[PDB]
Amino acid sequence: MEFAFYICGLIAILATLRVITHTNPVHALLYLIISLLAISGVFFSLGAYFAGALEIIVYAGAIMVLFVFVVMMLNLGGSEIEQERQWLKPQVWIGPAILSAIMLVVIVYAILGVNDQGIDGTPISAKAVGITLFGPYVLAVELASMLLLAGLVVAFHVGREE
Amino acid sequence: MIPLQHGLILAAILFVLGLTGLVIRRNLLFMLIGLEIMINASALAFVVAGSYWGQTDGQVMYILAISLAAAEASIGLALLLQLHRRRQNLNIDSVSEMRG
Amino acid sequence: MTITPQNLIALLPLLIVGLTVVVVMLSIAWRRNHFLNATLSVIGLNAALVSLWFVGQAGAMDVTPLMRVDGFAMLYTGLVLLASLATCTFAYPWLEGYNDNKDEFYLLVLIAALGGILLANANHLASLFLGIELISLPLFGLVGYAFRQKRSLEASIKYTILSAAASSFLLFGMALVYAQSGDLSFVALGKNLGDGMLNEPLLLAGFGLMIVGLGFKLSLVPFHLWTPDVYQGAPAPVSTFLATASKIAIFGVVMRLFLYAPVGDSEAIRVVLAIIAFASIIFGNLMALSQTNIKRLLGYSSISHLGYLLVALIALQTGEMSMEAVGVYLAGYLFSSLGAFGVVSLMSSPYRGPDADSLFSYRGLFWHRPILAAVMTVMMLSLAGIPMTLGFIGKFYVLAVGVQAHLWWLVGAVVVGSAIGLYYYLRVAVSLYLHAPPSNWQYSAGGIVVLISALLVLVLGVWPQPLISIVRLAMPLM
Amino acid sequence: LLKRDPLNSMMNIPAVLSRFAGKGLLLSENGYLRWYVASMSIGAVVVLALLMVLR
Amino acid sequence: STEVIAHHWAFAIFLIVAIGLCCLMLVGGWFLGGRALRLSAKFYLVAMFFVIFDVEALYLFAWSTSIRESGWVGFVEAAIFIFVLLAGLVYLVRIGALDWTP
Ligand SMILES: CCCCCCCCCCCCCCCCCC(=O)OC[C@H](COP(=O)(O)OCCN)OC(=O)CCCCCCCCCCCCCCCCC
Ligand SMILES: CCCCCCCCCCCCCCCCCCCC
Repeated sequence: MEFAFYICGLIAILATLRVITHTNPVHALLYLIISLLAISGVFFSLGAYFAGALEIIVYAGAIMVLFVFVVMMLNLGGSEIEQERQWLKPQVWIGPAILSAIMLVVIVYAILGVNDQGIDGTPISAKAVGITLFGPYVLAVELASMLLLAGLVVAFHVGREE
Repeated sequence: MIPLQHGLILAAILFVLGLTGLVIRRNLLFMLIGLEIMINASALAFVVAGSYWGQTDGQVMYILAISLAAAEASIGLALLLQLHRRRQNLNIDSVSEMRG
Repeated sequence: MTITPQNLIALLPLLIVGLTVVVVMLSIAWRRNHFLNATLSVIGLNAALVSLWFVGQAGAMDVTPLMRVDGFAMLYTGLVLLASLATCTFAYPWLEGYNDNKDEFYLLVLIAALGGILLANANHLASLFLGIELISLPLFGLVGYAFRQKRSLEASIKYTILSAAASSFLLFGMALVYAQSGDLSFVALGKNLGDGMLNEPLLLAGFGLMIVGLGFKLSLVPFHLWTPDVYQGAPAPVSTFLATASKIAIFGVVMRLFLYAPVGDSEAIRVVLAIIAFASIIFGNLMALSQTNIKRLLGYSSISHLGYLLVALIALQTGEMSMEAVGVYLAGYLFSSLGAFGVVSLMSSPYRGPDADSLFSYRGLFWHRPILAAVMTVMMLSLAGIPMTLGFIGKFYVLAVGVQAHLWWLVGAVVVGSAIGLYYYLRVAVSLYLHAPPSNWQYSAGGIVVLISALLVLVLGVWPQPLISIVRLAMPLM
Repeated sequence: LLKRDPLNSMMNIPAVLSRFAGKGLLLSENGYLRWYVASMSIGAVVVLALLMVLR
Repeated sequence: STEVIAHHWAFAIFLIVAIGLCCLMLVGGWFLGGRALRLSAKFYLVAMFFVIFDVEALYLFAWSTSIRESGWVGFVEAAIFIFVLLAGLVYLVRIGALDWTP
């Protein structure tokens, strides 16, 4: 239980680290899909079965498919990207990495000072999630449908060819 | 038996890694990818927080989070396609027409 | 908690605007008609505005484990609906010159108004997040509505990337807050701490991350750099909506969150917000000294006015009229920004193609457009805190609120920023009258809207008692 | 010695300071989105550090 | 329980054996034997429609497993949800967004 959580967390961390330091867009998206699979494994180890199911159904099954669709539509051969190596020069990445590391230590210090009895890992089924979704969260569902409609309308208006 | 702090640390690590990818990458596509990593890390933190307390609130907020993430990815990819169609490049530093 | 018929009649503006969205979409799918779709949009928004009276008859209660309806929700829903109606009225003459499809604009305006109403009614972290994104995504559409134009596309890209980053920050902050507390209700954010340990590190860090997200959404320093570029690149009715409705709804939900959360009394959050408000006032006033563009100048004006709003926000737990001061200031700032950006939009309408510049050229506006120049200088004096204007009444309320809580650094910031704002606002108002070298009733409707806004500002600056009584009547739940 | 009104210049000094501060602050509005994201992260670091220090 | 850990072991063995079997047949195929246009935006529109309707589908997935517990109120809420979804689909169809050939 905890073994799967730790291994999948390490796999997701390594995959995201390889995502942010890669030049090939398709390789970056493949490592991103691997990180999404690992994060869904983390979800399944914590008992949030619906979270992992929607992570691989939608996040690794719709959004990343859309990203790969756009990448292969553009035919990105690394023009002025593969030949630049700009993010690998230390004068570019030393600053932001130091800043993100400082923020990480601040957030870690904040995290380590909270009450923690641990996670029992009892499986929260999709039945209870659907009960809460159409019970105390009706307006959340309806306005989330409204938000998805708004995003669909905007993306149609912007991404037309004419 | 898994600590909540370790899951929150994993979520924070993924969040700052996605933010670093958003900052240091000049490509708009890698900026959108880093944004996707950040919102997924926030959703992971919500799922860990919900599963610690034994509530469906974390999964409901994750559902809203991935609805927003899907819509935002669609919006950013539409804008990226418009940029690549009308400028033939994805240089985010070159698109700096108004300033000051 | 389930939904009763009383809960349904308390849900009237949300349901009315959503039904308007569905009806407008079905009308677009039937036949693309600009006039009919705009008429349906404004009729739906007016129906929500007049169903607010039935909501007020229904009383104040909690409608959801998420929403809460009281006079707070009434006032901010009315402000958001008025801003959306003015945005549609300014948008029609601008859209008359649009070669591409025009009917999606009103759909996006309606959905953003729905998000604003949800933010006004929000009593939950989930509702606050959903209202923020329901405001943001239609603004992504409206800012880059003229995506052929380079400025609008650049502003859309910048706004989308930065708002996605701020939404990730805000969601991570809510996640840390929920991990600390265990309940997502506004009142329960800190109820599990007592005897002087309110400053829990995880709760403080989470609230700081949502402070980062909301300070992006309210153009607060140092998350303010997007404001002049997004304000300039976006269309002028979009600039009107982004200046008024989004800021009003987000500041109203921030008011409700900081009023209801017990952790809002913590001193570290108040000191951080004091530093943010001080820097926001000083920076937004200083950075507009030498702006030849009206849109960037109004963006820095928005930064400074939101700094004044945050100054009124800090004394919420000490004073008694702080939320009343915020309401009066927000009504005055709504009318001021509505008049200013409406004059900008009426000069920028119709849309004269994407390859041609949208330059304002405000110098000598009186010699061909005297009424619009009079309105523009009235709103310029209103934004400066100059008396017999509603902006002065809001500034007086902010000053009294700061005086009550001994926040003298913020008061000195308000005075210095008022002097710098006086300089650039009077420069614009006097450049209106120097020397430099329509034909439909929608343009007349927009001119009537800006004239009514100017007359309202003048009357409620001379006689501010009815607005004060209305704002005091909008009493939330203790 | 006083025909140039030295006290007027002394009281006009804050106007020059305000103009210089505004010119210096306008350099942050360079129009670069990556700098905007970096400034947002800088503000997040500053806010979190201030909250951790003052807790 | 013995049954649940046995089932977890069986599922792990299934996954491992399937992946290793495909890897082993790839290795065997590699081992044996001697030697000697611009894409349109309609694909993006289709994929984006798939993404948006898949998220609305996930909401319906959550609803469908708890129809009995939600009662008629949940049926009403899902009716407004499905009506909004169908209005969006009709809007997409009627403007030619889902039509490939112009
Ligand atoms: C071995 C060294 C490394 C070798 C190379 C990498 C191989 C893959 C490593 C990651 C995936 C496997 C991790 C180990 C899982 C073993 C099974 C396990 O731990 O089950 C525990 C638990 C079973 O369910 P539960 O009811 O909680 O049981 C508690 C016991 N009373 O399980 C759960 O609750 C959920 C279990 C996890 C979720 C399902 C599996 C997800 C797999 C994600 C793979 C991602 C991609 C990896 C790519 C690697 C190569 C790049
Ligand atoms: C103090 C609050 C505001 C009061 C009204 C301020 C003035 C508004 C505009 C009225 C019309 C001005 C016309 C000026 C004409 C100047 C002509 C100069 C000729 C050399």
